Order: sequence, then structure tokens, then C-alpha cells
Amino acid sequence: NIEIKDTLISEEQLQEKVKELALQIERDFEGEEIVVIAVLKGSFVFAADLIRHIKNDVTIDFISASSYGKVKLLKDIDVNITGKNVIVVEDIIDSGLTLHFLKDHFFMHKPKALKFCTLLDKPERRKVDLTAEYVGFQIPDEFIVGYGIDCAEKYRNLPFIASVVT
Amino acid sequence: NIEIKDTLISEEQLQEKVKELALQIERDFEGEEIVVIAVLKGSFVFAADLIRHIKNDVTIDFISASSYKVKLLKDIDVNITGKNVIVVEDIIDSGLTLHFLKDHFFMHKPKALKFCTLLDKPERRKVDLTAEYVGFQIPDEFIVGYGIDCAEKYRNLPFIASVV
Amino acid sequence: IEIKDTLISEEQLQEKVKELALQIERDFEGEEIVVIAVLKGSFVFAADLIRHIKNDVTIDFISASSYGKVKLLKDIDVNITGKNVIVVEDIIDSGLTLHFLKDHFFMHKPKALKFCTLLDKPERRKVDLTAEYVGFQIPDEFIVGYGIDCAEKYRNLPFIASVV
Amino acid sequence: IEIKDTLISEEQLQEKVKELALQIERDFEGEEIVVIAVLKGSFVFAADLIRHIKNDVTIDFISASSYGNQTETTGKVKLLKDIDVNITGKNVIVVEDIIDSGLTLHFLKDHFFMHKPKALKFCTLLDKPERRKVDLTAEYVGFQIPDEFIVGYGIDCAEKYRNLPFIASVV
Repeated sequence: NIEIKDTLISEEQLQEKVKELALQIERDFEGEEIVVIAVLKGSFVFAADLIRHIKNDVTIDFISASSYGKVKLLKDIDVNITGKNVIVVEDIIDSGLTLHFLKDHFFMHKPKALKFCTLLDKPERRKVDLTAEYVGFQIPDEFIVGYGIDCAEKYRNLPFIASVVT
Repeated sequence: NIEIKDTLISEEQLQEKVKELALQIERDFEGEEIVVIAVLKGSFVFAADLIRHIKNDVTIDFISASSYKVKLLKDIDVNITGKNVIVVEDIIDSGLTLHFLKDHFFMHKPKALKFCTLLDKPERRKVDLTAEYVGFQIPDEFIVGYGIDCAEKYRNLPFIASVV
Repeated sequence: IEIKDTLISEEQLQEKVKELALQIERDFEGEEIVVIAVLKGSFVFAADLIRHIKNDVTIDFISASSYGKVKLLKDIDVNITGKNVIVVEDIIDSGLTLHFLKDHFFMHKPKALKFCTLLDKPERRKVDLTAEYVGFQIPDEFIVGYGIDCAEKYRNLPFIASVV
Repeated sequence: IEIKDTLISEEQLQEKVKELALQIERDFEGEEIVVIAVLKGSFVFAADLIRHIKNDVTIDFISASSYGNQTETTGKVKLLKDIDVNITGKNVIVVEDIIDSGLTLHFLKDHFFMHKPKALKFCTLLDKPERRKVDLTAEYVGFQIPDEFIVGYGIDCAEKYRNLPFIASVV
């Protein structure tokens, strides 16, 4: 069985960091529209919170992919990102394989700018070069859950981020 | 050219009502697992806030559909057979997509299938459909915010507003 | 994976396809038909079958799989409401996936809904589902060819064969 | 919508399909091939072509939809159904009914190249090269047709006429 071990990032710490990241995004794209693309499923909570602190004209869409072995696209975007500022939102980036493929895919739409925003980053686990421009936290725990992130579809409802162990 | 007119439901009114619905849901399914299925795209904010107030074991998934009957764009991945299912929507107006989704999910043989909508425009119905959980019944006007768009705009407002 | 014995020759397939087409043509004389092919295997049979049908035909495709419950991967785009529908399959064994697909389509209120399969294995049924049009009924458990694969291979054989 | 004249008969189509299959066979002698058919209009042509190819063939399908105005000037399309099979390091032939402006297929070409295939070639039943808005030369071509509306052999006019066993012009 899997059980929660420790709280890694509290609800308050998460909201403070989301505010911090929204502010940086607002400054980096001051006076401009932004298109925010959330990578399903785990990033939806972070995205929901993040966009509510971004006051720019924001368009939101979702993308779904699953990798194997390149990467298969399950649900492509509907919105137009050609000539637009795009921020792709993720819960965690570790190997970076899926996101690297999404990056090339979005570049084919010829956006004005394409940046990646991840709540959590594990750069040490990279299998390809993919540097996120916005990173909430760098957390070392092996199995992380909460705030949209699951373990075997469980724990996405926690309002904080926790570690789990066997 | 669309502009915000008035705030219809404030950020605080929304969070008060979200807590109330969550408590209702927790009581209705006390001691049981629940599967929450959010109807994309506009329900994702409501869903994110709602599930954070539900302490039951929760599984979440998403469905995408559109009118042409209703066309299913993205079906669920999770198992709902023998499970308690709550389908979460931003607004129910005609009730058509949701009625179809109801028949669709019933084919999976869930233990229970309930609908939870933040907003309801009951004057807009095209088929009989009553959501078990309804945040607010509202006038039939154009609204935006809290996940809900007007031509892809305004989903980022933390409140619900009317537009003109 | 090696090919063993030819079970149904290219010639036998073509003779049978013509027979089924004639049957369909008389069952829907003077009427339009929507042919829906269940991806992927059935595309070859469907391509051949419709080319022998003189009626005005509309074609579309559906994709669905088991959860191990049938998951809808790709829904239809065309209007079948009030139309004559023939769902085309390569093989019907359990009928599970096609029974689900049958209720799904019925949600669209077609005028008629019939099933047409190249091969039928009624002895493998796990739900009642009778195909109105059936090409062959053979017992061979592992077959490839004419759209049917073994691990994605051999769909291109112009005949149906057993594999070892 | 009325059928004018038969442009290419059932028999003529099958003779060129056979010839294309032979070309493909000699170009990939001794190798596996992955054939990707672009839905929906290419399914008949694909069904016929693969049955004349002796190589180990894997088939899959891709479906894309336009974004509206932009697609007609940039070819940008949304992937509705992506491929399931692996094409990394594989010989890939993308099968189409018609190439006109070539904008959409050029986009799809870039998508496939992202999977790093060993080879990537395009095979179209019909070609209208004088309608190109981007450089895209199909390695395998059935026929050039003088810009009309044509139907049959998987190709529709408002979802109609895909079941004709021949290609015909339509008024």
C-alpha cells in the first residue's frame, strides 16, 4: 500500500509561489496577450490558480500526449497560437521527453514566444535538454502527490504537496 | 468588442459556495470513493477548487464533447464501473450535452451518477435534466470568469461577471 | 510470426464481398446508406464492399477499444439521425465492443442499424449480437490478412491466412 | 451535384496502383515499410496499394482538421488522430488522395519528421502541382488531373460518391 509520508509544500507556500510566478509572467509579457496551454491532466490545479493571478488578456487551452518506448498526441490544441506568446504549464518536469516533443510541436504553429512553466522541476532527471523558464520548486522526494498530481490516480485532491512511500 | 459589465458572483461568494457543495458531496458519499469527471474546458477551475474541499478518496478525469445528439471528442480513461460518479460542469443551460453524457456514462454501469454544476440557467432547458448539486441559478445572460469564456476570453477572472 | 495456410483466397473474398453487396443493395433498394467502418482492420473489407454497392453511400469511421466498458477513441462526424446505417467489421467474436457501439449509435436515433462482418465467431459471444450480413464463419483462432493483423503485421495480404 | 464523365476507370486505377506498388517495392527492397494513410479519402487507394506490396507492411492512419482561414494560407492543421505505430528509424510512406496546395501535407511532413524516421516519402493518387503554394514533390503519383471537382475511389463531394469504383469529374 502507498501512504503519505511528509508534507513537502503547504497550501500557503503553494499560493505564495503561484503569486510569485504570475507576477513574473505579467512582467515578462507586460502589455501583451498570453496563451496558456495546460498539459493534462496533473497541471490543471496549478493552471487554475496561476491564471487567476495573471491579469493580462489570457486565452487557455489544453494538450494531451502520452510517450512510449517518440510521443503520441491525444488531444491537440484548438486555439490559435500563431504570432502569440505561449506559456505551457506543467505539474512536474523530470525526463523532459514529452515536453520536448510538445515544444517542437508548438513551434510548428509559429508562435511569437514559447515558454515553459512547471510547478516542480527535477532537472537532474533530464533525458533531453529542456529548460523551463518558470519553475515553482525543485523538490528531491521520490514520489510526490497532491495539488493535481497523482499516485496511481489517487491524491490529486490534496491541497498541499506531499511525498508518498510504500 | 466585449466588455465586462458587472460582477455577478464575487470570488468570496464562489469560494463559500464551493465549500458548501463539497460538504454536501462528502456527506452524500461518506466513507466511499468518488470519481469526479470534469466536462472540459470551462469547468476546470470549479473542479480544481471543488476537489480541494472533498476529503474522500477522489479520482479525477475529463471528458470533451460538442454538438453536431452530441459528439464525443475525448472519452474518459478511468474506470467508473461500480463507482460513485460526479460529473462537474460550469453551466447547465439546454442540458443536451449533459443528458447525452448521462446516457453515455450509464453505459459504464457506475454505482451512482450525479451532476454538479456551478451555475444553472433553468429557463434554457431543451430536455429534462436536474443536477443534484447546483451552486447558483442565474439569469439568462452572457457571463464570463472562473473558467468560463466569451470567445476564449476572460476565463482568468477570479469572479463571475456579465459582459456586453 | 510466419504465414501458414491460406484459409480464404483473394478470389473467395471477392466473390463473397459481391454477394454481401447484392444483399445490402436489395435490403435498401432506393435508399441512402451510411457505412461506418470500425478501425483499423475493417478498412480493406469496407473499401471493397462499398465499391459494389450502387446506392448513394456515405462512409465514416469509428475507433473504440476495451478498458479490460468500451472506450470511444474516435466518434463519427456524419449525421446518421434518421438514416440507414451499416456498421462494418472485420471480425465479431465477443460482440462486446460492438454491442456498446450499438447503444451509442442508437443515442443518435438512426432509421436502421445493421451489422456487417467479414468473419463471424458466434461461439465466442459474451453478449447477444447478431450480424445481419456475415461473410464467413471459420474456426481458425489465429488469422491475418485482408486488413486483419497479428501484432500490426500482415494486414496487407490480399488473402486470409493462418499464422504460427 | 452530377457526375460528368469517367476520368479514370476501375481498371486504369488498378494498373497504376500496381505500378506504384512495384516502384515502392524496388525502392525499399528487403525492408519493412510503414504506410500511413491520411483519412478519410485515401483509404480505398491505401487498401488497394498495400495489397500489391510484398514487403512487411505496417499500416496506420492520421487525421487532421483545419483551423479555418489560417490553414488555407499556412497549412497549419490540428491533429485529430495521431499515429499509434512507431516510425522512428522506419521507412515511411504517407498516402494521400490528392495533393493540391500542399500546405497541409507539408505540415504533416514536419510532424512525421519529429519522430525521426529512416525515410519519409509521399504517395498521392492524384496531384495538382500547378496548385502548389509550397514546395512538395510527391515521390509517387498516380495521376495529374486538370483542376476540376472529382469524386470516386474514396474521394468525396460533400461526403458523397466515395464508393464509385472509378474517378469521375462532377459538375
